[PDB]
Amino acid sequence: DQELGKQSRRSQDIIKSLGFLSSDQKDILVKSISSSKDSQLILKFVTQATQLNNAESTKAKQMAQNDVALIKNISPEVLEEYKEKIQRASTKSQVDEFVAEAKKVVNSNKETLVNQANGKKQEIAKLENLSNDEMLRYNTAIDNVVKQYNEGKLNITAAMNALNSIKQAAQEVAQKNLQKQYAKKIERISSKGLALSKKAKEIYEKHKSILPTPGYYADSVGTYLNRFRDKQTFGNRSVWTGQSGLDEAKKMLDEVKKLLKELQDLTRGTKED
Repeated sequence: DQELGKQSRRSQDIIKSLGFLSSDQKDILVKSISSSKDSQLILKFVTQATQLNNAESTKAKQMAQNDVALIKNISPEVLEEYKEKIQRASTKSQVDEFVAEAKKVVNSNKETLVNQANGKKQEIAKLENLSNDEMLRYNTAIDNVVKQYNEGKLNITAAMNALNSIKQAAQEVAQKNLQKQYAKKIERISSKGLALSKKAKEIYEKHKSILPTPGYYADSVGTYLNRFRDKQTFGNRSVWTGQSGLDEAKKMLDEVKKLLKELQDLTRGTKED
């Protein structure tokens, strides 16, 4: 008698805890247990209740798994992630939240990917030393990444890395193209300097008698002559390249100008000897 008192209160609590019965289903079974005079019948109620919990648990999970499969443009990876989370769920409310969380992830992910790709389209666009043809080729490349993603040929991680890989390659070509544009600017400046250098050598060789300490001016003239020919500042230093070289070549031009000017002022008016 007093067993029931304990046994019935147990069995009712077993019912209330099952994760997949609805409220209406619980109430019918809870009521039947609390009305029974036998402990053996109370067992049969707890049995068919778990049997129904299992039935509704299958129906619930399976459905949800097919629900998320119909999120359109679902990444194969994300589908598997949530199909599996759902399968492991304890209750119906968790199963619901998972189908919620799925959609939020599938749009967060595509919203993210789409923002990064656009952000890179722009940063590539501001690389001033890309050919127009080279700029189309990488904007197109980006688009192909977002397409293969939509077609689930890439996960989100794969696709973020391809955007980075394309951005890095667009930089390394930006610079190869900048070094070529520097190099060309350098030879322009180092040609003016060579023509000025030849002017100063002619000046020197025709009025050196007139010069204070002419051996200094011979060495100077000679130094700048070789520099602009070699495009090195010293004999065992690098050739002028990139923007350290252009500054250095711009530095040397304005030095030989001063030198030329100086020779011009030391010889002014005197005649050729």
